[PDB]
Amino acid sequence: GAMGSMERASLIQKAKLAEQAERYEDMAAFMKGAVEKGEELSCEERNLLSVAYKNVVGGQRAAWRVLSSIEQKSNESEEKGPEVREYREKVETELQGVCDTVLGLLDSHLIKEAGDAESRVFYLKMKGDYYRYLAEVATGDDKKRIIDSARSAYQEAMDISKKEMPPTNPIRLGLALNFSVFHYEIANSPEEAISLAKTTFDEAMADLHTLSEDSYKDSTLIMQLLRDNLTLWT
Amino acid sequence: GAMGSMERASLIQKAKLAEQAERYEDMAAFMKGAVEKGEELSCEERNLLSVAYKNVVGGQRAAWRVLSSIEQKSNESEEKGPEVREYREKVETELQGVCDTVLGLLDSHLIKEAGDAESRVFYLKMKGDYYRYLAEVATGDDKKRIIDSARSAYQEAMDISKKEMPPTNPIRLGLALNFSVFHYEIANSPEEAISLAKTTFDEAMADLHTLSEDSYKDSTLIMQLLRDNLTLWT
Amino acid sequence: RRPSSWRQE
Amino acid sequence: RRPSSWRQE
Ligand SMILES: *Cc1ccc(-n2ccnc2)c(Cl)c1
Ligand SMILES: *Cc1ccc(-n2ccnc2)c(Cl)c1
Ligand SMILES: [Ca+2]
Ligand SMILES: [Ca+2]
Ligand SMILES: [Ca+2]
Ligand SMILES: [Ca+2]
Ligand SMILES: [Ca+2]
Ligand SMILES: [Ca+2]
Ligand SMILES: [Ca+2]
Ligand SMILES: [Ca+2]
Ligand SMILES: [Cl-]
Ligand SMILES: [Cl-]
Repeated sequence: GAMGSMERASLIQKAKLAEQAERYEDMAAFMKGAVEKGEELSCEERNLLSVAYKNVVGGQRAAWRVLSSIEQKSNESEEKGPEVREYREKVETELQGVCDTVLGLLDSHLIKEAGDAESRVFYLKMKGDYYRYLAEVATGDDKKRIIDSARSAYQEAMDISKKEMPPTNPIRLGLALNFSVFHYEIANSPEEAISLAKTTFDEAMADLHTLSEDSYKDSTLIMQLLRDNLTLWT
Repeated sequence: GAMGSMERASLIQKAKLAEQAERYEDMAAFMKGAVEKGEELSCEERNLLSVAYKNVVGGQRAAWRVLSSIEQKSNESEEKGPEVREYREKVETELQGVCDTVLGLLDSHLIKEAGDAESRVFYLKMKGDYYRYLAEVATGDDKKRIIDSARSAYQEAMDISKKEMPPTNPIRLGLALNFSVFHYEIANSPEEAISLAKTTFDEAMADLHTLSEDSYKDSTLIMQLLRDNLTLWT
Repeated sequence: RRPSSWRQE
Repeated sequence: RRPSSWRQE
């Protein structure tokens, strides 16, 4: 499968080199190859998979937003022909393909083999995120279903995280941050977004006293993102 | 040729949209399609071609330098196996392919149809630049010939620029800047680099009085790059 | 105006 | 340490 002939450990090593070189497309292709070896991923390997695809899809989303804004201004205007729409559609189809690829890795077979809370929550958060990126560009018959798929993945991850992880766990925090962004941006539920961000921040605050200095730094960095959104939204 | 079915004007329009979206790979593919329509390029179109490929190859060169540095440190060290070399070679072969593509557009048939000094100097400068990027990674039997090909293209462009353009012309300035970098970095001729940068700066200084405010701004910006190199080198 | 989702330090 | 070649404003 392009990477089928490369050793798992060599794909992991090359994904780390690609990260250092800021070659995120290559990094994602190496990590897809590693997942397709069929073994579960370690904590560090899950992080490499997520960093790779978030950077690839992040560049696509930024480009889609530039193009979408030009297309909307063109629809306010001298008719420039079909090119702005065509090129926005090109970038959109590419973005959808990357999201479908990640969702396919999660469904075949990362989630079903993930039994520990840390891995299962991590993958379900990714599933919510990539359906959220699909929802950002969705306009047709399936838009509500894409939004519900994001909601359902985030909700399952939240339910496990609240039962199995402390309120300062960084994955639990990042999940709550992203589900709160889903509520605000995608589900048109700003009050739910604000409530979730506040409750997550406050419950983490109350558990910081249990942490080492390094864990404190990890948790407080994500708490600051929650507070930055609360400042933006209130 | 992937872009063979798209109108020339639509490829140009999409290259401008890709620039705004920072999608430089797409921008270069659109501009390759436009060149392959067979017509000469206007000033603005030459700029789009150069911006597109310089950004694509610039990302490749930055990644190659990160990887080359890791490989050299590995050769000082615990043996990590072939992966760092293999991945540096992958990025290098990609970079070579992009340089070969640009050189191929210049040879088929942009340079031979370019009769005005501004177009011919622009294309010969590009030819020198992309052989220079080949020389940065070259190690084998053809390395001297790659360096000579860069030198020869830059020299022809210099000869035309000195006969046909004022000493403040931005293309003449950028050409001299890049040939001076060639001398310093590639040809091991730092004194030639310093002399060329100084003479170019001084002759431009003396011709600024002829310029409008906007042309003055264009020329002085490039003169500052010459002065930045002189400060680094002396 | 766009909010922060999780990102690397 | 690397010098400046031509680049956009
Ligand atoms: C989504 C998410 C949230 C938090 C982390 N993390 C782990 C350790 N520090 C931060 C990751 Cl990797 C991903
Ligand atoms: C290589 C080079 C040098 C100068 C310019 N330029 C034109 C107008 N301002 C700067 C370009 Cl586009 C390319
Ligand atoms: Ca094996
Ligand atoms: Ca579409
Ligand atoms: Ca398992
Ligand atoms: Ca636990
Ligand atoms: Ca036509
Ligand atoms: Ca090679
Ligand atoms: Ca001609
Ligand atoms: Ca002239
Ligand atoms: Cl298109
Ligand atoms: Cl490789």
